[PDB]
Amino acid sequence: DRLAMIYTVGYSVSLASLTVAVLILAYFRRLHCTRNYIHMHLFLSFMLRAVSIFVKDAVLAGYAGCRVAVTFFLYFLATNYYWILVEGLYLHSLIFMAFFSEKKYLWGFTVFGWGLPAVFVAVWVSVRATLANTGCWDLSSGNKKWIIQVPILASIVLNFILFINIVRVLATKLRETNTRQQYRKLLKSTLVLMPLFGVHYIVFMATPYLWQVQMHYEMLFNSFQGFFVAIIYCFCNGEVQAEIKKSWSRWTLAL
Amino acid sequence: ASIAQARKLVEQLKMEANIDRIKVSKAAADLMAYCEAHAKEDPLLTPVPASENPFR
Amino acid sequence: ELDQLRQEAEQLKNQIRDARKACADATLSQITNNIDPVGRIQMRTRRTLRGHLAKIYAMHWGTDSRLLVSASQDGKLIIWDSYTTNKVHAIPLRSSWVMTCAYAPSGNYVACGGLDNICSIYNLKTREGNVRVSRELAGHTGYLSCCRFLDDNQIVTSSGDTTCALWDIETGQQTTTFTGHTGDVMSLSLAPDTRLFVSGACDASAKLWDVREGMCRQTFTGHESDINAICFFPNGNAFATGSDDATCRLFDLRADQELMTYSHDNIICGITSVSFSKSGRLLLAGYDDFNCNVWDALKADRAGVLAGHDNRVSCLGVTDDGMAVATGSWDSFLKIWNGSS
Amino acid sequence: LSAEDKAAVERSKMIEKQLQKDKQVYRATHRLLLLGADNSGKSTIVKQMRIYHVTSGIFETKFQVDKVNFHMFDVGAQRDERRKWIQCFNDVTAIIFVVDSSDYNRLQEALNDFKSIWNNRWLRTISVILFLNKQDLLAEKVLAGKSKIEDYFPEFARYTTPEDATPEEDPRVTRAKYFIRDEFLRISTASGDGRHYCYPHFTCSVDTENARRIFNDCRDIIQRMHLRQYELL
Amino acid sequence: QVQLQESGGGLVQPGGSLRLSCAASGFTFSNYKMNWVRQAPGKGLEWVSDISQSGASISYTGSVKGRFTISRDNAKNTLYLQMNSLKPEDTAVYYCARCPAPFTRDCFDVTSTTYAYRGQGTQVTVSSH
Ligand SMILES: Cc1cc(N2C(=O)NC(=O)C2(C)C)cc(C)c1CCS(=O)(=O)N1CCC2(CC1)N=C(c1ccc(OC(F)(F)F)cc1)NC2=O
Repeated sequence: DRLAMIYTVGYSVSLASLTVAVLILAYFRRLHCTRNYIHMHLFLSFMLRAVSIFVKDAVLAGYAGCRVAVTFFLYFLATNYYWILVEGLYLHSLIFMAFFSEKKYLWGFTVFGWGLPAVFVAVWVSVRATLANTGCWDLSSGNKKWIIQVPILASIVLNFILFINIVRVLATKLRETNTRQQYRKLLKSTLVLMPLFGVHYIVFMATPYLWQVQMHYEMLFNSFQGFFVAIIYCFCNGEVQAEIKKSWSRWTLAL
Repeated sequence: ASIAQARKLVEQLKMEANIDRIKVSKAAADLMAYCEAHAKEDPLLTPVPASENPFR
Repeated sequence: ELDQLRQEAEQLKNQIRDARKACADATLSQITNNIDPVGRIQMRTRRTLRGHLAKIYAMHWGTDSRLLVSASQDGKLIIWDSYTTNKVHAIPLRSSWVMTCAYAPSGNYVACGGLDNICSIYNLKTREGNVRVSRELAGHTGYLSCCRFLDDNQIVTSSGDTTCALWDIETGQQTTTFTGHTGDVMSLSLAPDTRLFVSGACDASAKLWDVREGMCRQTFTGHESDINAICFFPNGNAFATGSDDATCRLFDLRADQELMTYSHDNIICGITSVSFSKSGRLLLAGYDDFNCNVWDALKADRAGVLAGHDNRVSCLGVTDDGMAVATGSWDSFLKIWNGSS
Repeated sequence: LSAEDKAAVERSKMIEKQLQKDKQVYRATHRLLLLGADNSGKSTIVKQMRIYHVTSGIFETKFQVDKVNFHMFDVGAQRDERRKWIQCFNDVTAIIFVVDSSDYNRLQEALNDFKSIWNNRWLRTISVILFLNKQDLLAEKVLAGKSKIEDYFPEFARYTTPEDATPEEDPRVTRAKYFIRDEFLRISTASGDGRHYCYPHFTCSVDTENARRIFNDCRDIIQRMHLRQYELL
Repeated sequence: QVQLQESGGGLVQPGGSLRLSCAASGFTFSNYKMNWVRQAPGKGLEWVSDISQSGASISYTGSVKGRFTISRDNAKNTLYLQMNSLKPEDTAVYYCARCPAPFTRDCFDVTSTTYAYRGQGTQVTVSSH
């Protein structure tokens, strides 16, 4: 009863937060950059994942609608982690080399992030249709579910490695530049950049191998993932806040 | 050197001290009349309709 | 030896100050009190010229009030068609550190210069269609800050070596040199009659120069900091000055003293550019707080604020007919502002 | 009408294509500003590092290290006053400052020059690469000892060599040579925030690694500026 | 017109004390940071000390550290410089210089050969007699 209401209200508030975040990151021309483009791509991926989960739970016998809903849900779940990995790789590339090609690298990252999960999902769909093609695809057909899970685990591992590397280089930079303030800044940086979604995925995946509370926690986390992302990565952004303040000041001065 | 520079400065100040001068009220009126004469010819002062505006 | 000369100079300065004070019959505020205020003025960005790489340090309008030339620090001189936003030319500069640019009244020539001390003139009207360096001028030790065109054959140049020089296109030699300043000369404006021009330097003073004679006419004081930008009021009988003290002063060639001070307590940023409108009622001045304020030349009131720029504005110019104003800044964007009835 | 508009559109497209082509070239090169007094050996480090190659007023020097374009500009025939043209160099990657540490008379003038640059409103986001040239001359002056630092810097008597110092050499030269480094560090951090930092280096008249230090410092500045955009640092 | 008129100086026995003042006019004294510079005979201009707009930030050069005291009077729009226990190397022309721009902590061309915002200076001489 209350669980379904909490689920739907959390997913609605997450969708609204992601939509408004996309609106801020696309309307303002001063916030136009490759970093902002990848942020917008991540926000759109989260939006698409939320929309896919609504479609799936609304339209839970092997009809084409349920199969396409499951396909969309798998694709939009993979794209979130792949775009997180893309953002990590872009930041690592920015740190580790001065030379860059904005348009070429942005297009390559976008193509990779939107195609590799797409390729894996298409392969999974082809395998499912060729081998079993029975009922809806909600049930896992043994090892066939590893077509999508393994790339997600690889992306999570790579993102964790990149996070450790950037934490190390940030600590080195803080030590070189020379404290309570330095420790606080490092702690804030690692807390912001610490990947909890990945480890949550691994623990949630392994848990079947306390069930009610685990399922409730998983549902709440999946519902509020978008809300947390929008709150900590767009509403707490310094550039977004500065642009909003400048626009508000200009509007007040206009009248 | 320094003496020559000071002499040149004195000459410049003396040449700038022998000029016809008009009252500041007349100087202000000369600009006020010019501003009020071309008031209707200024597109910035008086907005120009978009029909003949070349910045539509 | 120097004591007598210093005493004579002090006496002459005191006499000049006394003469200026005696001529002060009244002030501009008292005579302009009984006039209709300009009121709020709304400016909207009609065109946004983008494409410059580095910060823009100078821009100039053409005679036709349609083609404008913009100079930026990436070494590119781009001529913009303000009506259709199209770029008609992109002249690459030999030195990227440019500080000024000028458009000839005929439109066939464009000049630029900067820290290279070289005034480069480009022949836009060529048969092959490719812009090439017509000639180069090398006679100024200080950095070139400003340059203006008298005609197709004569060019007036301001340098940072406390000197101003007038050149000719045919031979590329200094016809006359103006040596009366003690600080870097930043900007100069030619009066509409083209007979004389005024300039301001980094000594809190401005000098009026005669082109043909080659000697200074009058000097002006009152500013508390270096003069950054100067413009001539349409009637050619007055000019306005801006400095780093967040204050704009208006000077008259006949009164030989300041007319009205445009300043605000809130404003603490210096001036970078200044220009007048067609009628002269609207005074537009640049600022370092990322916006331009429209100043009433008579009532000394802020008619409007041009807050459409991210970085500080360095140049601004008004068309010959006053149709539109273009304000360049350090954000590598050019904004065209106009009102609506 | 239509033909003229089409021709203008085509010309604008060609100009935009040229600008896009020349955007990568402009972004690849890192602009640098070289500053220093007459006693400082700016010309020595200009000629020594010129081996890395790919009236006038401002000189341009181009050198390539690790396949990265580096353009530095040295002001020549210009007036002593520099409060106006120094604002043109706000977009440079870094400012190279050369200091004569073997004079004890112009050292205060170099300190005042550092104060003006560090506290400049427009030169607030630019890191300063400090080049303490003529350290060979500082060493020989210390041993003979006719000229001391106490008469010029009374606080040098109470100064102590920092623990973090790594001498490469009697204790006298490293104590004084690091004392000048401590003076420059304290001035930079007296009022400057985390927007920019000062990188001090030890420079001689025969060293050939000056280009490497500039490349390393410029890479650090770019990395820190990227982190600042990400708000991580 | 911005001008500065230094007053004081003269012949003072070594190890003595003298006080000289800087008069200012034509600008807001409080809004502009003021510096003190020195030009020894046969040597270029050198910096001595500076005072902030409100006097909170005060600094001296090492050569005269702990020897001179600078006082700023905004109401009287004059700058004070008190000296005591002089040395034979301190005889020079003391020039009163003003920073080019207000509300800024950076002053570039204060120690310039042809600076515009500086006074005519007063000669100070110390020698045994
Ligand atoms: C780097 C970057 C920087 C910026 N910023 C910018 O530009 N200006 C700025 O201020 C910031 C915001 C720094 C913006 C973005 C989008 C990114 C990429 C962000 S991400 O894609 O790499 N990703 C990292 C992995 C990730 C999700 C987001 N986070 C969490 C997470 C962990 C704990 C949480 O709770 C609490 F925090 F512990 F409390 C909450 C979430 N779990 C994950 O898996």
